[PDB]
Amino acid sequence: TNIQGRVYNFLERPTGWKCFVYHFTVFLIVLICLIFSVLSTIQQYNNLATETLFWMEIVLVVFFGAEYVVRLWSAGCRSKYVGVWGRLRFARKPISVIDLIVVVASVIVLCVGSAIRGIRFLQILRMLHVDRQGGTWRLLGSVVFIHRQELITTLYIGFLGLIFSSYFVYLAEKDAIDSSGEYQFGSYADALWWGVVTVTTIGYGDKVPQTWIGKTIASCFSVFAISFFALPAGILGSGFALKVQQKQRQKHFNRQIPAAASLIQTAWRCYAAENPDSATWKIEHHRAAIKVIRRMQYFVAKKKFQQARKPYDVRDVIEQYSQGHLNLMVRIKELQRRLDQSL
Amino acid sequence: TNIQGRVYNFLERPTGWKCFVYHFTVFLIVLICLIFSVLSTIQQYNNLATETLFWMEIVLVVFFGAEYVVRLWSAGCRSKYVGVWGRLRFARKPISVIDLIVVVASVIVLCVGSAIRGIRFLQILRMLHVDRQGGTWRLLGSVVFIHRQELITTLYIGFLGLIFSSYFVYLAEKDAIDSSGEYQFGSYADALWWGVVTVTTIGYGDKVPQTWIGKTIASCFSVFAISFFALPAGILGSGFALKVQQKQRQKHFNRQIPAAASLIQTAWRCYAAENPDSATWKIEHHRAAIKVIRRMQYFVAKKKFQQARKPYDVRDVIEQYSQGHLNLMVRIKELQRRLDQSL
Amino acid sequence: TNIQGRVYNFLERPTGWKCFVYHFTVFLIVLICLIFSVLSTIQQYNNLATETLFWMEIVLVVFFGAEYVVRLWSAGCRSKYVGVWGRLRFARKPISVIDLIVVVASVIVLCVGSAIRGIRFLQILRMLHVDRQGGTWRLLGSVVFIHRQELITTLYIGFLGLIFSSYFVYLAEKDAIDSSGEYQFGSYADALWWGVVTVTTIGYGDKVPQTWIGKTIASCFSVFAISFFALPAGILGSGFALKVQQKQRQKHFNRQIPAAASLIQTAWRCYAAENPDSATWKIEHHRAAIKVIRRMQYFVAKKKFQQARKPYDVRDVIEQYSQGHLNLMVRIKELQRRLDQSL
Amino acid sequence: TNIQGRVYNFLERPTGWKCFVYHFTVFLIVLICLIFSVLSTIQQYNNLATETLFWMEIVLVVFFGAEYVVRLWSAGCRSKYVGVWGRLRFARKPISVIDLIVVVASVIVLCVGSAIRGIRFLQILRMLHVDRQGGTWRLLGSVVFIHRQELITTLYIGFLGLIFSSYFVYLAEKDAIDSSGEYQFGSYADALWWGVVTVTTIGYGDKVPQTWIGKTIASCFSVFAISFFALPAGILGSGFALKVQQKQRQKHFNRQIPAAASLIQTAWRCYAAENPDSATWKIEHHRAAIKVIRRMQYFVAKKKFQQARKPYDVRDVIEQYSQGHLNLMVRIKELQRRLDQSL
Amino acid sequence: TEEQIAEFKEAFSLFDKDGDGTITTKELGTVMRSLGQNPTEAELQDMINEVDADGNGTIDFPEFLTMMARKMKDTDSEEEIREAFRVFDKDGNGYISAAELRHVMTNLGEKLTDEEVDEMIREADIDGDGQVNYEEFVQMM
Amino acid sequence: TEEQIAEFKEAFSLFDKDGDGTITTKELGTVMRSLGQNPTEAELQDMINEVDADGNGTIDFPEFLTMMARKMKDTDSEEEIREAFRVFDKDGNGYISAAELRHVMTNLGEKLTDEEVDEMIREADIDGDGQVNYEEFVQMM
Amino acid sequence: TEEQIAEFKEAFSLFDKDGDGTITTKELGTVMRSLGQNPTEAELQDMINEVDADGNGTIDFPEFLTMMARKMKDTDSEEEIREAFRVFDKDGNGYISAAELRHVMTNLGEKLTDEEVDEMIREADIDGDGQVNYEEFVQMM
Amino acid sequence: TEEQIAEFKEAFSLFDKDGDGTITTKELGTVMRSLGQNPTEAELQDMINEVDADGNGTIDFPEFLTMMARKMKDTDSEEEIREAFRVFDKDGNGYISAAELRHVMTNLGEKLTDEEVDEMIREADIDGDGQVNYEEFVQMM
Ligand SMILES: [Ca+2]
Ligand SMILES: [Ca+2]
Ligand SMILES: [Ca+2]
Ligand SMILES: [Ca+2]
Ligand SMILES: [Ca+2]
Ligand SMILES: [Ca+2]
Ligand SMILES: [Ca+2]
Ligand SMILES: [Ca+2]
Ligand SMILES: [Ca+2]
Ligand SMILES: [Ca+2]
Ligand SMILES: [Ca+2]
Ligand SMILES: [Ca+2]
Repeated sequence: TNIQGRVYNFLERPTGWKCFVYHFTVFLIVLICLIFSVLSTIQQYNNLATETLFWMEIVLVVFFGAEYVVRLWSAGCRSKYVGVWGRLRFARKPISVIDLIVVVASVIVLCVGSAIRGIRFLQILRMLHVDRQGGTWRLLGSVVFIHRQELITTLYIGFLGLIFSSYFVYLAEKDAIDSSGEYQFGSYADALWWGVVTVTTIGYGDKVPQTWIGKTIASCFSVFAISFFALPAGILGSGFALKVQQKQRQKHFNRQIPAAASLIQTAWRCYAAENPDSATWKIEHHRAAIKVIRRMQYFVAKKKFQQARKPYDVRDVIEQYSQGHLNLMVRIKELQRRLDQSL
Repeated sequence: TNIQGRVYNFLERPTGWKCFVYHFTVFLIVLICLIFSVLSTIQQYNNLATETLFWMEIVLVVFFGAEYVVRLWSAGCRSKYVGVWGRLRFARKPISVIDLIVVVASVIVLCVGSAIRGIRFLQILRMLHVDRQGGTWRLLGSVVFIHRQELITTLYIGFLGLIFSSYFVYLAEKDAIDSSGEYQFGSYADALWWGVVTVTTIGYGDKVPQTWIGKTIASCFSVFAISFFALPAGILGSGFALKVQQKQRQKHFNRQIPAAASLIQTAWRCYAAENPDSATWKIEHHRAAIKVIRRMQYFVAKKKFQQARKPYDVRDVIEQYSQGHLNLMVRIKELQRRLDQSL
Repeated sequence: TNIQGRVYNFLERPTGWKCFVYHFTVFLIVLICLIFSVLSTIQQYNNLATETLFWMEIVLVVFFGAEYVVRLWSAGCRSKYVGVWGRLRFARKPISVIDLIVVVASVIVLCVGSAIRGIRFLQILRMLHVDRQGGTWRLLGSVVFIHRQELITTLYIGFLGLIFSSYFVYLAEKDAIDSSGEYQFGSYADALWWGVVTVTTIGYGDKVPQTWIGKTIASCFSVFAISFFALPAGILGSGFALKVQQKQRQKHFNRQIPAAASLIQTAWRCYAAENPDSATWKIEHHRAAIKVIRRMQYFVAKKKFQQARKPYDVRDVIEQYSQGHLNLMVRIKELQRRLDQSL
Repeated sequence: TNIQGRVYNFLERPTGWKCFVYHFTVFLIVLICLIFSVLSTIQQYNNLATETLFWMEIVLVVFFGAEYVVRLWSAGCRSKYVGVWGRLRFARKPISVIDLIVVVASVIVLCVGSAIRGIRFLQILRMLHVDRQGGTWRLLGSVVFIHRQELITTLYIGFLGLIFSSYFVYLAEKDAIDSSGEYQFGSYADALWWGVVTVTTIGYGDKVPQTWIGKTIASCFSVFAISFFALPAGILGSGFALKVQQKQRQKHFNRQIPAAASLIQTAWRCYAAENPDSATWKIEHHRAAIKVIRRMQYFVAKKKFQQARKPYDVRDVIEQYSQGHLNLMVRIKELQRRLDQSL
Repeated sequence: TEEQIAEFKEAFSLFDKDGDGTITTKELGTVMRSLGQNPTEAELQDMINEVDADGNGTIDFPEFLTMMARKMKDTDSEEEIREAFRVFDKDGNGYISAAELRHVMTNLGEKLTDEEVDEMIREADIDGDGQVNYEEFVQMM
Repeated sequence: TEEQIAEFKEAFSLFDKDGDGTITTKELGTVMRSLGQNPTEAELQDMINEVDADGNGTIDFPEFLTMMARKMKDTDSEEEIREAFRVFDKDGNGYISAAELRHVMTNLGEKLTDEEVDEMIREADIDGDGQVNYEEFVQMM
Repeated sequence: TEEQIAEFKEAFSLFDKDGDGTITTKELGTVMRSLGQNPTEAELQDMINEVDADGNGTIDFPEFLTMMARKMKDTDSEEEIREAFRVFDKDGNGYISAAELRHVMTNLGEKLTDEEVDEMIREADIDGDGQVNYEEFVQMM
Repeated sequence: TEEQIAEFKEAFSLFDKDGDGTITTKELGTVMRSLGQNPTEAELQDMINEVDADGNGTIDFPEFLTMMARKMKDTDSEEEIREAFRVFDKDGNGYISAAELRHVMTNLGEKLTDEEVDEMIREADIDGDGQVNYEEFVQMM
């Protein structure tokens, strides 16, 4: 029966309407819980909310436990996760682990209990549940990896600038007391903090350079530093845009098939090659040659598969042209030979 | 007579000089009204302005009503909106609906009346009138749709970060009273607000982390969060730029024509196919075959049309090359055959 | 003699080393003057600086006048600016006009005179002198024009959002007095100002929403608005980057030549066509046909020239391929014919 | 023996695991030192830390000296740096110079000595040590160079705007005293500072325009200025992204080889050409012709090498097509000739 | 759908020209010739490509079935047709000149015969006015 | 414009080489041959493409009319010509060497005959100086 | 590795068809013909390209050695294979229909003989169920 | 430079093969044949393209002069050569194996004769060690 598979689909990797709705509902519930927690946190609505939380939180945790159990049960759909070991492996995955932590911690809290310190934290953690299959994070991670060389540089140089600016401001404004009667840059730590604020472009204004020289230095070292700090946001965005554009001009999925098949076949052939008295030895020196040829074919096949996987590009076009052109040339040569042969 | 059509053009979807001028004038008037409303809102210029507003606002509403009526009348230009039902359908469109709401509400206000609470709101709403045909919003929407996968992710992760940061700051600065004699982070709500401010990079400075640990955490969790929050602005901008670039290398409109015609013809043929004793049955098994062929042709045609619609791309180039190359090969083969045949 | 031309080159459109140095010096001088003006503006260094300004400013103005005169003299290098009318036309150009305004105004100030109100303004204006030939502004303008459709939209929607947010905040925080004992949102104008600040992400913190509802609304309407306001900076940057990239893959200048020549020739031919007894009538119905042919050629030539001017693109490649392919096909056909003819 | 080379690799330009670890450790140490310095700077932890610094700092400096010595020794691996002169040249490089400055300065400080003013500065400088081979800075520099034309413009126009805005605000708010009883815009310098803050989007809020006119002007001149100031961050990011994309579609390294070899050979041939009785004169007028031919070949070769170095592009594709097409045409012509010849 | 599938199978068999049950371009060409249209090889290739699920230059039976499955008068399909119509429609309205339409049918694209065009016109213009409502026509289709 | 249209029609008819009223490339080629220029097929194709409104490899009468319509001495057109002139103009001024110009006319692009070049020179250089004002020439044109 | 290198050298020598010690495409083609596969020139070119270190249309001995060096059952290689398998696997699981697999082997790509396919099936499906675990198979390989 | 220019003119005249004073590819090919290298048409085209200032498939005398003008041992040129050398240099140093260099000269690119290679080696390696300093060589050049 296909029921387990269906269940798995519903729970993890869902494109279903009903499934989507369910997920949305869950998210909403989580949000509501968070809101309630927040309300409890402020003193004016503490006595009324605690009881409600006690009533609801336990139920929520039970529900989540049930869901987890169901998910575990459903793992058998995927052949990667079969038996006990497979299930353990599945559990090992990050989101699942997080969920487990949330549930067990919640249970512990309940046992301890209607005040609770860690419950708030658990609630916060819970919001991470909805990003199933790591589809949110993974993309971002990939993008970061792609643009790491530049991003890292930006982080570094900017950081250095910030440090330097902080130092300079400390040097400037050590002696200068504020109008309110308190030293703004007593410690270097304070200066550093100020610098961080400035580069961030938050501009709290708890600390501001008092001396004219200090002001001048801030003016000098701000703009560049600001630009540097803004860079990551920009660059990442650009990368994302580029990725989207690339996606927009992807190959069709049908073109990947034959190449893949070929690759598989070549792999099989290679495998056979080791086995001396196999069926694939159909159609010593000769054998050796054949092995080499098979390996070559496999290599070709892999390359082809990779190409298929990738999006369309100028290089691909060039390759295609080359392939065409050589063939045409060969044909022409053959024709010429035929002509010569006749005469 | 073409007068209705002309009127429609003037009102909605105008590229005319006069029309443009009219629109500009309208916009200016709206702006002036808004300014007047603002002035009225402050106490120093309330008594002098009310009378003026009364005099003018009614006139404005009348004008708008007239315009609406004219627009409704003009709907008959478009065959999508014919008769009463067509007009109703037209009205259903968002901008029109908004306009209707504005006018009726204004009328109601006048009836009630020279003070008015909702009039200010109506004025604000009015500014939306100028973006006719949804040309402003639609583009933006499209761009968002294109870059949703990444944008959504950015919104999510950033939000999560913000939440976490807020929580950490609350944990840090619960006990710590300010220098002014008031707890900055009494509630978790306050902390959340602070976090929101910080990520936004507004930096009001009504609340600032007092504890050193708190400051450290802010420093840690700011930069990344800031970057994340800036991402949408960046990414969207990049997308827009890319779109513009694409537009810059668009196909000529004449190339779309023939393909479109072909598509139309194929559709007609397909339609005919069902009708047994039609004129298109010119030039049982055979009939069936013909049907299939027609369907195939239609499919081809659709694809061609789509290609024509799209901008120039490497894939298109590759396709073109393939088409050329195959033809050339065929020709060569024919030549070869001829040569062989002769001998 | 080529001296006038040389002078022109030195003054306007310079790539010279010496010229560059001169320009830099001028810029430095301007900066120094500005600094002096600033110093004068503050009360502590007013009495000492005025005399210096009087001494220097007159000299500076004289120098600038001399420069202007020289530039005017040099206009004769360019055939666009010949005689008196040509010179007048040259003067009409914006930068020149600005310079003239600066000089005459300065003279007027001197005549009036050692205090001066407009001198500060003149100094500020002066800084614009260095951007000669409009090379700075023009590029920017072009970019804006290219990305106007989206930029405008962003400006509009964002503005609308800002307005709405302001209104909502006014509605929220009308009654709520601050802790200092003053109404933050007394007028709608104040609210609007606050909104503007928030969207800008300056965050002065002179006004902050006091009510919880107000805070909530700010939280809601901030992020999106912030993103919208950041968009122009992003989008423009992206556009600039794209332009740079395009420039990086430009055609060689030698490829433009022949096409240009062809275009010129075709134009000349067309011109001749009208003149009945000309030399170009070498090699009634026939004449008419020839005219048509010439026009066609001209049209072709123009297109070719345009293509040459543009950077490399996929469309160009496709065109090239088509051109090649047709030729090849023709050749093949000819060969086939020859073969047939022989037999 | 290859030991020197290995040492060099370990120290400078390392891709090793162990080397990486070492570098990380060094970085961590530096960070720790910086932290300690910061702690010392604040008054509460001055007496306890000084002794520790004295103990550690000397050791650190010794270590760095040793490292420097080792690096100097290892220079002999590279043939660019051989002997004493080579070593001197190596030392001349910026990072090395910086390191030298750090060490000598530290030594001087120690000699002077346990208070130290310059030690803090030295610590700050030290953080720059880790960016070995200039791999961080160089990329950034390159990007800046690529996008200078636009970046410079943005810097200029934005600056101008800032100046103008400042002036206008000064004009507005000269007479207007604040609510606290102090003139916010007493000097033009103050106004300028405010403007700088506003454009940066820090928004300290120490100074805010008091007059309504001033506020209006700020509103007007903010948004555009803000956008301009954000531009560099955006544009640079975009450039970086583009670079990354380009890198992603690079040529294979094997394709560069043959071209390079050819270039080398051509250079050698050219060199030989001058020497009359050389071995390369194998296979007066004739000699002259040969020289010319060799030069031509060299020129071709250089171009080819350059092409190989560059990434894949549409121009390259077009070139390839042209090359193919001409060859094909030639072949066809030959065939035709043969056919004609036979008959 | 059993009957339908049987019919489809029958059709495929008659098309196939062989026991392999795998339609090459050559077979298709032969079929076309039998009708008497006389198509270009490129055209044939194009026709097969759209059909082909696997994308291997040969129409599988499953592929054939799939193509049959996706029905006309689906909303997505209609939009394209509407766009095409718009491309030929001056005055930015749901209206085109009947004569003009006829001309276009005769000339541009895969040429349509005079009789066929007449029939089309009759189908479309119920009213005597030449300004024909293309949207309505599309809906009908 | 009735007379003009009639003239155009007449011209078209003489060009056409057939009763179809649809100019192929072949017809154009024939016409060219009759004159005696002997053009390449690619060139012919290029010529037709610019003209063609529908973009279907055949010049319609409306297309022909359209091409006739867009007149020279329009400002947009002039700019291109000016740019072209600049491309050949050293010293970044509205001035080029007469001899150099002549040489360019003789050699580069669609070659111009000696007599024609002489005529052009005469038209341009009213003054005896070889430094000819190209902008002025363009304006005159 | 001395023995291995000797073996490789021997293999190369038998392949080479000449004393030059530089494998052209022609030699490879000849070798293929001797086996009797009868490959296309393009295919041969492709085969050489992957091998070639210098990228000069000729397989050097060092190049050959390099190709031999990079071993299968490296993790990177495995991933590609897994991806390929997934491409053919419906229901987004580590499971594919045995019959379907067989069909694919017979038809798509570099066709595999019936006997070979049978052997493959035997190797893969230890259990009697047709839903074969491709991941396991890959691991085994 | 008068003498130099005269020499260049003489050279051009001997190359030209005609009174036109405009070098086609054909002339170049003829010249090459006279030497006896026997080059490909594509190669010839490439050679002319680099030279050609106007970019019109014909080398003008001015173009020729221009090519002569730009001298070797300019710093920009040197960098490219250095890069090329690096491309073949293992161990990321200013050092390459002499034997390896010789091999590369013999095999890759525009093949260099044995004697020539020997000469090159002699020029480069003053010292008896095979690890030759390429930077030094480049500087010398
Ligand atoms: Ca068959
Ligand atoms: Ca198929
Ligand atoms: Ca009708
Ligand atoms: Ca005709
Ligand atoms: Ca046409
Ligand atoms: Ca003259
Ligand atoms: Ca061999
Ligand atoms: Ca090789
Ligand atoms: Ca099994
Ligand atoms: Ca000649
Ligand atoms: Ca030339
Ligand atoms: Ca040596």
